[PDB]
Amino acid sequence: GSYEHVTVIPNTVGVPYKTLVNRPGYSPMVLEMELLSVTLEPTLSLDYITCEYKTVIPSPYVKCCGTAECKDKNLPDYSCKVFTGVYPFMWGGAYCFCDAENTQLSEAHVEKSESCKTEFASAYRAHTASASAKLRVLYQGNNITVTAYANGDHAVTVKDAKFIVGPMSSAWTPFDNKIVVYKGDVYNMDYPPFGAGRPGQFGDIQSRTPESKDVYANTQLVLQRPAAGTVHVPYSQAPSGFKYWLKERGASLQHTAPFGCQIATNPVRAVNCAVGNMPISIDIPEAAFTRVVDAPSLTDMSCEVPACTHSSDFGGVAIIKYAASKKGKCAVHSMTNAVTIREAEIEVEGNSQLQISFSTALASAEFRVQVCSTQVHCAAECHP
Amino acid sequence: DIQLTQSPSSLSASVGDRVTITCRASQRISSYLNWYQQKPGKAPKLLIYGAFSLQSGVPSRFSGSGSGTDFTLTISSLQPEDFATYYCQQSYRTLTRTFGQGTKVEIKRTVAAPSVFIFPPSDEQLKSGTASVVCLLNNFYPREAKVQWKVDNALQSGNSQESVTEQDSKDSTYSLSSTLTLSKADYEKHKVYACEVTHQGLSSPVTKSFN
Amino acid sequence: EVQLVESGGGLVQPGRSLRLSCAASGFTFDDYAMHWVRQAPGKGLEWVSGISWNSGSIGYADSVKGRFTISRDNAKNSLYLQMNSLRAEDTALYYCAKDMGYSGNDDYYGMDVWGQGTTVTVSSASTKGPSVFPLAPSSKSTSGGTAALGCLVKDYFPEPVTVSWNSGALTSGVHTFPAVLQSSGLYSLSSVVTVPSSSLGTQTYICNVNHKPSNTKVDKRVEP
Amino acid sequence: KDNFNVYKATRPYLAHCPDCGEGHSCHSPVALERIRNEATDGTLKIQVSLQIGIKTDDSHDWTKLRYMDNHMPADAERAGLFVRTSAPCTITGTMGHFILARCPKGETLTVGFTDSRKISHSCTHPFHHDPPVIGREKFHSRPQHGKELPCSTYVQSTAATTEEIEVHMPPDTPDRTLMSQQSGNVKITVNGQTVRYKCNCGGSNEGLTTTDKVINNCKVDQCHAAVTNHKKWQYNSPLVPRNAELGDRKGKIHIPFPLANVTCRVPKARNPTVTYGKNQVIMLLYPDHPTLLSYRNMGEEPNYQEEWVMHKKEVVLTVPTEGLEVTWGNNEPYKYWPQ
Ligand SMILES: *[C@@H]1O[C@H](CO)[C@@H](O)[C@H](O)[C@H]1NC(C)=O
Repeated sequence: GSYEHVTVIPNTVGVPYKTLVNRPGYSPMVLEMELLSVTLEPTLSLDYITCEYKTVIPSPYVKCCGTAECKDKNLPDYSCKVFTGVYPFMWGGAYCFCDAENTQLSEAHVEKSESCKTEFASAYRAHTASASAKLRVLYQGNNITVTAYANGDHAVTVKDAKFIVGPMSSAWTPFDNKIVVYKGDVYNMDYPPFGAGRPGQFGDIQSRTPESKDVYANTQLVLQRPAAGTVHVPYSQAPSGFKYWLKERGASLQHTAPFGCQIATNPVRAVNCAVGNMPISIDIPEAAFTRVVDAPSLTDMSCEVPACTHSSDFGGVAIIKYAASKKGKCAVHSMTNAVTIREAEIEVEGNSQLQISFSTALASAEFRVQVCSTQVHCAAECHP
Repeated sequence: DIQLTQSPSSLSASVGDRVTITCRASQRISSYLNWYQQKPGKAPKLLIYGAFSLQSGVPSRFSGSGSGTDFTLTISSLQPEDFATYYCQQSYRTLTRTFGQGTKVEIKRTVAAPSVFIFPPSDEQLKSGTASVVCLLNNFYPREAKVQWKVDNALQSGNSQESVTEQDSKDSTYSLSSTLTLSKADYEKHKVYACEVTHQGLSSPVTKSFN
Repeated sequence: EVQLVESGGGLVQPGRSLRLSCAASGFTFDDYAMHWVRQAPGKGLEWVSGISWNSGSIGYADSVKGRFTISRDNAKNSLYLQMNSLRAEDTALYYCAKDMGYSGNDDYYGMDVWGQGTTVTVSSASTKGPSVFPLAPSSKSTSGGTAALGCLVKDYFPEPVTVSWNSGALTSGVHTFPAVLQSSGLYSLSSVVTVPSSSLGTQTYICNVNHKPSNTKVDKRVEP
Repeated sequence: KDNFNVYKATRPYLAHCPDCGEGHSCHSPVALERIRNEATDGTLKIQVSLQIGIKTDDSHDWTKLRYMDNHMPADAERAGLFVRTSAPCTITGTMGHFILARCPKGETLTVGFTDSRKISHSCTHPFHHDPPVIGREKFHSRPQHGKELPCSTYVQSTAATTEEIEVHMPPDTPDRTLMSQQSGNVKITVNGQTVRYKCNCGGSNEGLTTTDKVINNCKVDQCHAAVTNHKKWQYNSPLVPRNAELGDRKGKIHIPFPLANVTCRVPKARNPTVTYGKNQVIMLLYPDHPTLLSYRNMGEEPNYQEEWVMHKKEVVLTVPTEGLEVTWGNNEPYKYWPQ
């Protein structure tokens, strides 16, 4: 019963295309279609989250004339050192009276900072992105919205017409296999695997989830000897890898990605870039087809062009006059590829004229347009 | 080699009163002393560690202190639940912890004289080749009762044992049972047995006897 | 939820060995040093032995230093004490206790958690049951002083003898004494009750002695 | 609010400070413990040894702070509290050990106050304070109009949170002024405090006192004394020695002014004047404040470039047939094609 029509539209946005449908035995008709939005969404699997680390140091244990023992703790990047021959002072005088064998036990460890719930970046594995598109379809004056996945195996039915979208001519994505997401920005980065990060670099402190108690850290934290009687816990530690990364992030994919892809997060997606093309197949019902003899007759038709200019816009103006004894609608299509018509169809009643804009690179412009069951020739003299 | 010494035995005080227990080492052991509280049938509970620091769950009534080499435990106001044996501890900064002998806090009461009852050996026991003479002291308040056995008006010792109950929960008194152990062969060689009881609640020593 | 549970114990002859154990729950076992403390009947607390976290250091009391061995299993969350060549002097209630540090060399801490100690008895004696020797009241001379009657429970070895009057019906005026160890190695305790002297001629008083370890029960009637 | 009793049984403390003024270190009542700068709006959260909004009588009073003064806590006016870097900072709020302030760019951070004796106390730490740029434009102040972008801030809230600092029983505090030389004897003055002492003097001269004590036949240089048996609890600062292997925790204090992600306003650069050439776009850029300019091609090779624009800069870019995308500061991106 139905007829399947196939067309291909470049993967662009905001550009209308005319689709010509001509089933044998029936009058040809033009369907107007425009691509309004294209979205590509990667599947993301979180490996870990990187955030600022907090170094936590408890009061140093000072044992007067005696040896302090060090315990092995399971805290992240735990460091412990025992120093001897120390003679610490407080504001009111020396801490110990007996200095023969004074020993100080110093400890430090690394915890997730408070900001790890607010300021953090997620390290994801990206794969098998799903492509989808939003099409505007205009048939018989009716503007409808068609949304489908551009895989070639997915379709939706709107106004009894089935729209099959895809497969895409390209499976290219702006997102690499390994990406890092921070707030509204996405970066392509070869981040280190969990359990094997590096000090001063992104991924120095890692956790699988924001609420996890399982925290990995490598800050190369080393405890140093007290400064000659000063009570404190001096140490050598690598700079936060997250802070380093934040300053060295550079431009995000929103600004660096090719094909003009717009990048957004929550969910992570690439939007409206010129990647390949999108084939479309439409199942058009028999009710949508009419014969040429079923069209209303038009008479007293003519075309004139009062003015034409050369510019990037449609500076030319072509006006087609018509008369009809009966009210009805007629399909319109150009008989040449030199000049296109913005109107897929027109409404005809009484005595009136319709205005179509056009552009050309040639000073002498000639074209013909088929209207309803007849044809009208147009010509113009164009100037700079 | 080094021992901790606490108050000689026990402290008698009423509810709402103030109790201080002193513990000292014969030689310096450490800068800190721990305190424990134990009630009969129960495990020791830590009250103070680090000399001054109270353990969680321990009321403000307990306070650590000290003077010179002698550490103290103070109870600002006795509650009915504060009657227990208290121990002091020092570590020598090693595993070899040592405890004091223990100081018991007893309930204060007025002084009452003991009721003295004497129980001669039964026929069943004498036929068993042995004899036991029991001197019973009931409902007296001072724990330090003095009881001596006499046979044929002669003083005997080293052949008897004493058992004293815990302070009564209602009358706050003590009961004492002194048992004299004799063989049948020697029991029958004597004509009179007597229990001599000396006590703070008595105007004079009381002697009970049988033939 | 923090507690210690002692196990093992019981009766052995002198020269024999006994192994004690303590289970820990509610806290991390290997984060703390632990000690064994024993309390003989009528005596204060005596420290026996102790072990640091990770078994880094072990100490013993001088009285057991060459006889006792202490060890711990941090996978089983349990503490063990192996006592060899036990002597009569080793009879005591044995407690396990948790320290507040991991090293035993910290003198700021005491032991915050104590378990429920297990009794260890060392003696060259069999589980002999008690003999009951009733103590009739001297109603002939004490009639105006209120009557005191009782029963003597003698020559039994095991500690846990239970004594009651009139099958538990008579609790008022009842005084049950702590058992005292005899030179024979056997225990002896007395139980007495104070009653109105006028009741002696109409009321029968029965001493009920229940010795669980020997499956022995003695009902003895006390009368002038 | 005044319903926070987390400081009810706690005290302020003295701690080491690397610079108390004139480049000399000391033990200071306002010593800094740490500086937190996780906020993106430039707000700093500063932790200090003194406690703000609390009186020495443990009553709440937002106009007062309490600081340690030779064993005893003492009151001071909160109005005298200041924070500065390269220039004076604006304090947004305080609670206990934590001060929230917005500081100007500088390499150091100083906090101080006027005490009960009208003596100024301060502590200076090195601190590289250089606030991050929000958006793609720089500014010295927030505009009345601009783009709304998210950034981290510290919330003006004292409500309890999950992050806490542990409070422990403090160590014995050494004090050489407890001892004085009286002829051949050493006197220990307690002044109501419990004092622990140790000496090299002959006899049993080690122990505790709550009353005046005299040690005979020796000199002060052979004795040491410290105040012990503290009643109020203290934060376990790394600058204060621990008296126990695992410490002695008595309670915990929540950290006030939690971090949150909030809407932040940034200025927009004025729109450029644009003219066109042959496959070229010409922009006249007249920003009031430093503005980032960046652009990419819409083809296979984006040729991404970026530069900072100061003032009156003329920029000419090549426009490919695929189109050129140009981002000007915090303004929406412009798209250009060949004419
Ligand atoms: C803002 O912070 C909350 C937690 O406070 C977090 O759940 C949310 O995802 C954050 N939003 C953004 C955009 O980061």
